[PDB]
Amino acid sequence: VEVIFYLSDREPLRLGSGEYTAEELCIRAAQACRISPLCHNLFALYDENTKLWYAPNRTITVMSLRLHYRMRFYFTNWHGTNDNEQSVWRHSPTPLLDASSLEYLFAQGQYDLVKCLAPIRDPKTEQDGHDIENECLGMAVLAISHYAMMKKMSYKRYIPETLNKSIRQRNLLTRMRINNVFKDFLKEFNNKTICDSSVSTHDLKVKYLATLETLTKHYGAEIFETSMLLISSENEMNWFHSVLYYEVMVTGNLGIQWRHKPEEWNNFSFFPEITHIVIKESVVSINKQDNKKMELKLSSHEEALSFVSLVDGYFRLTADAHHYLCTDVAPPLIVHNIQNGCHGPICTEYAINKLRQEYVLRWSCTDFDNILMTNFQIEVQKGRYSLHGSDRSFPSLGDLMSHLKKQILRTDNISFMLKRCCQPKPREISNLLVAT
Amino acid sequence: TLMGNPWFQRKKLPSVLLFKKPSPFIFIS
Repeated sequence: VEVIFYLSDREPLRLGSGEYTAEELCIRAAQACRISPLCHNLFALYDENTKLWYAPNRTITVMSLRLHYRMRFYFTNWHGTNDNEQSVWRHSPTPLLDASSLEYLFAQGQYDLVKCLAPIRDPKTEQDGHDIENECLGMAVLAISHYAMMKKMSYKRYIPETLNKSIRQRNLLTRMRINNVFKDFLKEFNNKTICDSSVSTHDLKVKYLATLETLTKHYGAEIFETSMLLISSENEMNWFHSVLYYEVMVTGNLGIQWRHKPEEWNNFSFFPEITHIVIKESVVSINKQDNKKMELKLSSHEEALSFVSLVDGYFRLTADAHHYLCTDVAPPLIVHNIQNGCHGPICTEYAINKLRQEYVLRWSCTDFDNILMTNFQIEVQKGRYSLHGSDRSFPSLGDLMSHLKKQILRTDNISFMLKRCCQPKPREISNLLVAT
Repeated sequence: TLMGNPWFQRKKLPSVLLFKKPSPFIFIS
């Protein structure tokens, strides 16, 4: 049992016997990769063998199992370098990703490109195909250039393995040719372009990923297959019931769409329109506000949990940060935070504003072991909660609060007592939500 | 033929390596 990172300098987390949840392993993973509390929910555990994701609440018990720490949730053109496509941003009282997440995504992107989890798009013509191969050489140049730039200093290990096997089938002269062309690209890029266009590492990673969005098939999207699909509203009933024949695609920007497996994708729903999701065995039922619903049969209960985890996560990212659509995949932290009236890693400004409107409890934007109370630090040590500086802990946040409310809190030349908590409200705006 | 394939077209810089800049200019004498 081990959790793997696409970052090279980061060794994998090995786990001993005992129970874990995917969430806390993701917490540990985040801390290991210096991923901020803000970006944590963008990540999840992926089993490269079963090709399934873990729900935040999935219990893991220790055998030998290789799980992958992956950025799962994605919004095309988060980078904003695509002047044609849509613009993505976090609300402010602001980009989606921070440097940590960006680095990890870059590493993951390289991994996906090379190992072909991000398969290169199909060619429209021979010429287009060659152009694609050339772009791949470009990508290799970007990767290498970035590596050299980072440490202050062959293309084979930086291109999709498919293209590698393809190139290995051509005559030796052509391979020498490809080498020469690549060397020329690399040289010309590092000698002229880096300086001329003042290309930083950031720009580099951005162009790389931005290029992945157009170079590869369905980047950042998750496609699920089914042979039993039902869409029903007060206007229509479409019942598809034939090998699998139908596809349901999930993306952050467009939401839930579906089609016949080779047609243009049909829009079923964006996430804020969803009221709830029910799972029964392999059957997933998604319900919208206008009572329009989708039902589909997946291949297992696990795949159902995977799917609903994806949709629920996106809902949390786009609609309501402190809500869950399905008990089966309900993240422990979201539940416990709902129960304790505690906010996610919101900006302090939001907290202040919320106080102006009508104390506030919020997780820290800096580290995972702290709850900020509005500014005062509360420490969370291995299941136990306590006030920073003190030496008395409690089995839960509630008990701490109960004890805390009875105290006269003193700051420099000021004394007061905690009054009431302004807990989160439904679908309220904050930097935890992605505007699209 | 050894060179009878697309890779022996004239080199063209991949657009992925094209980092555009405003490049405004002024003529000062």
